[PDB]
Amino acid sequence: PKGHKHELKLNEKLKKREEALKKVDELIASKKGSKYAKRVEKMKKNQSIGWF
Amino acid sequence: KDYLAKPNILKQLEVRESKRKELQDKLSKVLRDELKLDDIELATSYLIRVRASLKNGYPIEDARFNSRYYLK
Amino acid sequence: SKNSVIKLLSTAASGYSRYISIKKGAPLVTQVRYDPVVKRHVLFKEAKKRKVAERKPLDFLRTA
Amino acid sequence: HIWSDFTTRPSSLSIQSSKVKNYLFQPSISRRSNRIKYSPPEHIDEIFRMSYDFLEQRSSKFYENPLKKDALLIKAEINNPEVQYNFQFNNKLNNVKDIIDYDVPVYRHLGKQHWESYGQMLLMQRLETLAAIPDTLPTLVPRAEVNIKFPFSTGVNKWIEPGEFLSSNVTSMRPIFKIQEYELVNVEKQLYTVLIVNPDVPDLSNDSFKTALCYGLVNINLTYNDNLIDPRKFHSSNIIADYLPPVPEKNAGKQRFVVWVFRQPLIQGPNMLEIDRKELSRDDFDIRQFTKKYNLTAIGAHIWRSEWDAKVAAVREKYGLPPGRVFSRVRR
RNA sequence: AUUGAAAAAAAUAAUAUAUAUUAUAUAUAUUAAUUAUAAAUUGAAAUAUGUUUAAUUGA
RNA sequence: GAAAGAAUUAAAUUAAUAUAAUGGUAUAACUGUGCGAUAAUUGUAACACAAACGAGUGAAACAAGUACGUAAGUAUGGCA
RNA sequence: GCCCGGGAGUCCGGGCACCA
Ligand SMILES: [Mg+2]
Ligand SMILES: [Mg+2]
Ligand SMILES: [Mg+2]
Repeated sequence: PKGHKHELKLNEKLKKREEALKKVDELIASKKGSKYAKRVEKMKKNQSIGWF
Repeated sequence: KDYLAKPNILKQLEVRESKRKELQDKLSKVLRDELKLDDIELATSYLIRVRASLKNGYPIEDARFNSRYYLK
Repeated sequence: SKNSVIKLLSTAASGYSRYISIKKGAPLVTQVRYDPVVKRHVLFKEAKKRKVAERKPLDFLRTA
Repeated sequence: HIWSDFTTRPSSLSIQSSKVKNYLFQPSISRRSNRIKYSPPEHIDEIFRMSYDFLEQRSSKFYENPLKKDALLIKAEINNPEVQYNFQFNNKLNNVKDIIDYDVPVYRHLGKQHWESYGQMLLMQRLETLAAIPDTLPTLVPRAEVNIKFPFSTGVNKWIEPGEFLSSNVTSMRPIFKIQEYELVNVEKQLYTVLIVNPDVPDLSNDSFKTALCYGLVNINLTYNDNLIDPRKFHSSNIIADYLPPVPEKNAGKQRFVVWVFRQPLIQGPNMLEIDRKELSRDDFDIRQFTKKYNLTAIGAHIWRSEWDAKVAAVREKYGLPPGRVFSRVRR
């Protein structure tokens, strides 16, 4: 069987999505401003283990 | 959120445990070198606790006491 | 007449769009909103291109 | 020159570091380059000296019942630069006798003022917002700070901020209190009690909640400088209800653990009181009623709050408790 | 740290570095910056290098 | 006896509310300001009011993420 | 909404879809 158009273009789509995800936070930061970015960076640095 | 960040947390915990074990081993080795009597495991644990206390803000005697009390 | 509709596409390429209305002059809109496919907030950007009522870039660097 | 003298006046009123004192009287910024860079304001010396002379004179003039006397002393001292330096730039929590004596009245006053400025206010806010006061004990009037700590479990060092979320691990073993008294009270004869209550445990019969007393100390002796309530001090005779840890059931909200500190009623020596340790029902416990019975006056309080987590089962097991109930996620 | 002036340390907070814990803690050090941001032949200032004069100083 | 602070009482009200009229509003919804452009987000919405049906209205709670907030919390566009 | 005629912008007149 040949496979449906949507079924063959699935892997590629997934890959694209993944790529987007990888480069989304940065985009958001850009949209926001520098202060937001700085804050995010600070948060990342923080070093604080939670609990479950 | 918990589900997401649970595996990571677990990993971290494991790492910490490993580190602790290593420290304990080191302490044991030191003790051996010194030549002191030892129960030995317990002693090592106590030592580790004391060290931890020291690392955090505690007067040394007080820290030791605290460690002892935990065990008790 | 004044208010046109526009389609905002998720910057994460899940193909989840959302629509809003704006004035014809309105600046190039973006907004971060929840994308149910990716299940997290993402920037949504205008899909179709459209002319914008140009505003002068305000000068912070004391020119002339 | 009364502030120069140290016969009757305690030694704590001076700056213990000599260099600093010297600098003051005619600096600290450690780095040499930084020091070089620094440039103080002109004519500070002579004017400062004059000011000192003035204030010293005032103090001398001031210098001459107990509370009144204490107040007078405080008034005399406060403007001393040295004392100010000591108080401002040295830690008040883990106090060091010679730098800041809370035996000395001025220092005590300063501490009180500091507390009023921030920590006390914070505590009050936490009490009000979280509905600690009206829910457990009608009201309080701050009087003394109460800082808790959980040193034994885990092993780390941290003073708990009021109204925090503590992990079940952290609150697995008992806490340590530091009841920092002020207000010219007796030290030999005055005893204290401390009660850790949690008012929100699920009552299924009524469908409401009931208040459990998870930890209870009575007849504790305190001192202005020596106020850490460690197992060293209290002994097993003073515990009315031995420590039980927070073990919130799943989906039973956020349980508020609110530590209350009361001072005993005062009648020669230290007046004790029996409290029928066996008879007193701890599983369900009336705080107000208890207070009425023994005529306590709640001086100070602190609070934290616990939630369910994976760790609590283990804690329960350790303590040898039931497996713990589980509640529906819906507030039906 | 080297230049100036003439043993150490004991707050808060900020920053740098480390580590403790299914605890955004602690230990050590130091207290920066506080209205700034591209593009100016003639505006002004400073420094370095020459010449002159009352080894140097001023100009 | 003075200074300063915290205020409290009285008056609050037709000013203001994106917009008619009404009801509300100083405990401010009205005004100023910091941060923020995020709740003018995403699945389930019980139950009410209203209601012939088609429709409409308020909305607890569950779950996913976001903003501000020391915290309590607050935000599913606009005082109605 | 798209295409003309009088680099961008405004202001006017033609068409071309939409017309359930
Ligand atoms: Mg009106
Ligand atoms: Mg509003
Ligand atoms: Mg109906």
